[PDB]
Amino acid sequence: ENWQATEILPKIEAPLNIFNDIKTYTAEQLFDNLRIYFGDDPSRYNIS
Amino acid sequence: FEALLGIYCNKIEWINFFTTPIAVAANVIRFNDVSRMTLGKVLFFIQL
Amino acid sequence: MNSKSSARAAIVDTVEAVKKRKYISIEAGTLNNVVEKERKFLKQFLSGRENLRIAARVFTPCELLAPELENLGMLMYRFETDVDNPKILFVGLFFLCSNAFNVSACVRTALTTMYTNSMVDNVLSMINTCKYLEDKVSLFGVTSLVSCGSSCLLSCVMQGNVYDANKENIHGLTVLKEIFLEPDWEPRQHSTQYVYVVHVYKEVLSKLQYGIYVVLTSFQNEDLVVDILRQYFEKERFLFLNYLINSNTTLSYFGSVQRIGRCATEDIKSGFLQYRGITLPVIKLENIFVDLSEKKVFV
Amino acid sequence: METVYCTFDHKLSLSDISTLCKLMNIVIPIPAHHHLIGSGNLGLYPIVSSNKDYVHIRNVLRTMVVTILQKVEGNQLVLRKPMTGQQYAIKNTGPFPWEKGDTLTLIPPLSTHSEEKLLKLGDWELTVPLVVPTAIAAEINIRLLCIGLIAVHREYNEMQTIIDELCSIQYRDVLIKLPDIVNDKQSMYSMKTACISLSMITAMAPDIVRTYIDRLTLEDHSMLLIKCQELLSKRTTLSTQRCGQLHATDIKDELKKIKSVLTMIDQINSLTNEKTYFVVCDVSADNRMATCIYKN
Amino acid sequence: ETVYCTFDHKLSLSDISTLCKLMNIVIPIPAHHHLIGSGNLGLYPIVSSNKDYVHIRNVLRTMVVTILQKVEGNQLVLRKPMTGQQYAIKNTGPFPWEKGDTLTLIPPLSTHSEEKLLKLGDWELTVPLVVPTAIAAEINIRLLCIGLIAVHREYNEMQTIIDELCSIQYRDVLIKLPDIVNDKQSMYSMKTACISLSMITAMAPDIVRTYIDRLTLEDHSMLLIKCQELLSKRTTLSTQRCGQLHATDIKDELKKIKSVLTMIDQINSLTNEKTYFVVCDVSADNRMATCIYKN
Repeated sequence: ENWQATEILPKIEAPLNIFNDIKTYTAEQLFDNLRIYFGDDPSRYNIS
Repeated sequence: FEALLGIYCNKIEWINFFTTPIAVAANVIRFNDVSRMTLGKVLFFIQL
Repeated sequence: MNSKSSARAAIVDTVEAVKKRKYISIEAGTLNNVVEKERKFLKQFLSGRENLRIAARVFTPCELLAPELENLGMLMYRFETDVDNPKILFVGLFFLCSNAFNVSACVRTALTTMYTNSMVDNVLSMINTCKYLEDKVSLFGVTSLVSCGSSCLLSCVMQGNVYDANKENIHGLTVLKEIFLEPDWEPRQHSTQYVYVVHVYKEVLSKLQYGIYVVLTSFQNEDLVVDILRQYFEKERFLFLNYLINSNTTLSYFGSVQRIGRCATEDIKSGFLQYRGITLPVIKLENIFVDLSEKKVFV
Repeated sequence: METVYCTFDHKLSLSDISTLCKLMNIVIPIPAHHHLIGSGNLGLYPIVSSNKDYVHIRNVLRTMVVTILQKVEGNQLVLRKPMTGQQYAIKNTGPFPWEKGDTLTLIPPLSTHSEEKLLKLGDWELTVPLVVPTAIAAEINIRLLCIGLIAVHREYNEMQTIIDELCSIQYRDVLIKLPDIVNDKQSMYSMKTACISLSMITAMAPDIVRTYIDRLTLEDHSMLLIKCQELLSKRTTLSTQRCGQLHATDIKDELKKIKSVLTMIDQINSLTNEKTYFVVCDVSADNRMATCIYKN
Repeated sequence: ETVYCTFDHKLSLSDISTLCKLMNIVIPIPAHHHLIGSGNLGLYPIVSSNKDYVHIRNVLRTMVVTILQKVEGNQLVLRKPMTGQQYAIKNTGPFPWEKGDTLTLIPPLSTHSEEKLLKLGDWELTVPLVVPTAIAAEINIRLLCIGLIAVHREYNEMQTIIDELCSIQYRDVLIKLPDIVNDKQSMYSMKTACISLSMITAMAPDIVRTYIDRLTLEDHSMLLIKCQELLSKRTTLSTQRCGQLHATDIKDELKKIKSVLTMIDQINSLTNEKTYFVVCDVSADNRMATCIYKN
């Protein structure tokens, strides 16, 4: 839910010190709601 | 000689929607994101 | 009118896309030292990214192509020959449907009377003295541009629609009406059919007799087509089972199917050919995207 | 036009449209070949109510015309008809590791399915066929042909004893099984030509080959050779020994016979060999989407 | 899409001239990958380092064919073929191309006299032979015949029958198949293929005879007695160790059919030969030919 809202709506930049270890966190599942797409994904243009 | 006379063709008669009397049942409105609409609905609130 | 303007815009977009594929922008500085003919050629500057059909120029002695010099669109066959001169020699579909066994005696003798000369007689003797058929003769493509010179020039299409040039009067494959059959639950099932050519042999106690079938089917899958064809051909298949083991001629199968290409369902029309008054019933496929696949054999 | 638009007849829910947003880039077959499609002809559910036979679904799935899901806007649903030899991105559904470089076929969905999670809407489901490697496609088709050859042998409890050992297979650390084969008459014709071609391999098999077994056993010794000796010693319905194997001036006859044997083996291979629909080049690290360069 | 190949070692001027001689050729490529070293270019990373002829035919079926287009100062431009379009191939093989022929890729014959077109510090360049399809079938059958009769002993005509196997002729161009006496230079040894073929020809009669006992009395008419004849003609005197036989621990028959159908998809590599190229026209003097690409 709301993932195209994230990928479309205007955002607030954050500290690069905070965005640090994202790869291993996402790999070892520290979060509960995450959606990662490796290729450039057109799933954010089909607005319904 | 072997005459050929005049060469004739048809007139395709032209159909507007609003000229036909089905448009008195109709009510036609453009809406440029009806391709992107999943479901339009209307709500009626009835009291007895 | 908020409709026809977008329509004309799409027309101009396709027109300019054709011009993009046809002509090339030149970034050579063009110093002005040129005459007006070279000027307009360097402004236009064609390339052949426009035709998109694959052809081959062809030299063949004119004795073999007796009605096929008149009716454009025919299957052609390569016949390699142990003579070192015309190592290759090109054969009409009807010219080999002469000694096909499917053809009835009336049609066979009629096109034999279309096919009687000494060169043809010698070539038919070569074909009969060949052991098998399918890899001493071979499928080659579709006729366009008969020249009829001394040794006649033929264009032949490997891939794409059948047309010489200027994209006009796009010819079609002309199949004899006797030599085709469509084994399907329902003929002309939903839409455009793939056209295949099947070579089937038969053995009447002396020698081998080959037979030329053309199938039209909605099935694209070669496995489905050979599964419907064993169902059609099972009887002579059992006869072949008797024959191939006592035989010593180097062949290994009952027949082989090979794709010609696509057709269209609404573009199948009947008719006849005539050369020297010999009316001969044919079924004319009209527009064909020629798509040759490999030979798939079945025993 | 190269674009088929699906429009559902029944209404849907927002959880359903989020599921269809998840399900993008999946091959879905259509029989219709029209510029518009609907929910009646979308997918494989309009055939999987008629007898549920895996061979039947496989045959008509061979007849189907495949498309790729794209751009689900509103209730509408774009399906691109993919062209020959071009590159396309495919999300995968088969429970497999999907190593790159291999060829792919398109298989009926295995009937271990639990929870029509992607969809189930108004007596209609979205039956999506799986995509598999060609090796396991041929493996499944070998199992089908073999169950034909065994269900021939009419039994009680031996059918169960064969099927429960046979059906669960493991390819690349994944267990799958295909239940409830009533062994209809259509498999019998498909197996009859295998029986015929094995009879011709028997008849046209040359003198070199059955001698080559015994000569390899006498000269060399290896583990494959041991298991082949175990087969040949265990089975004893044959023994027709031909005493003379001298092969004086037999060379062209041997070539002809070996060509015939190879062609029968090609026939039996064309029985079980299913058509490669996709060729993988680039795979995502998830093994969730991968690119292909092919159409049949 | 094109592919840049950068060489690993230095190159001689004679090597650059060899590349300019070979500026159009087919090369197989393992990884559909845009930047490739010459250590991974070619077929010699796979042949002469791995299994022999069965794996080789399988891998040559499954690799990416790609033709040379243009040579820069030290890099190779390799364009991969799109289906349904034309390309152009120079004539490496001895067998003469003619128009309208189907073409395929066979693994190269064991020739140490081939001059190993590049031999760059223990790496060498090996190409598959573009060859017509009828020859590919004939070469496959001759190779299998050599690999079958090479294991047999005490034939006093063995040398002349190996020579009459190795000599093939096709449109006046002779070649000798290098699988002579078992020099072992590259025999390719075909042992899995020959074992698989002979397991087919040994297990087939038993399996078909077991099947011939059941499900045939009325409707298996065209099947039964035809198989009686095929089985009867050749194997006229079968079941010589019988009487304690004609049983089936039905799992046993299951293992028979499962193994005999396993062997067929193992010998799938010798099953078919796909038409990689359909040559339409051939240039003069048989130097190169413009073909179209399929499969």
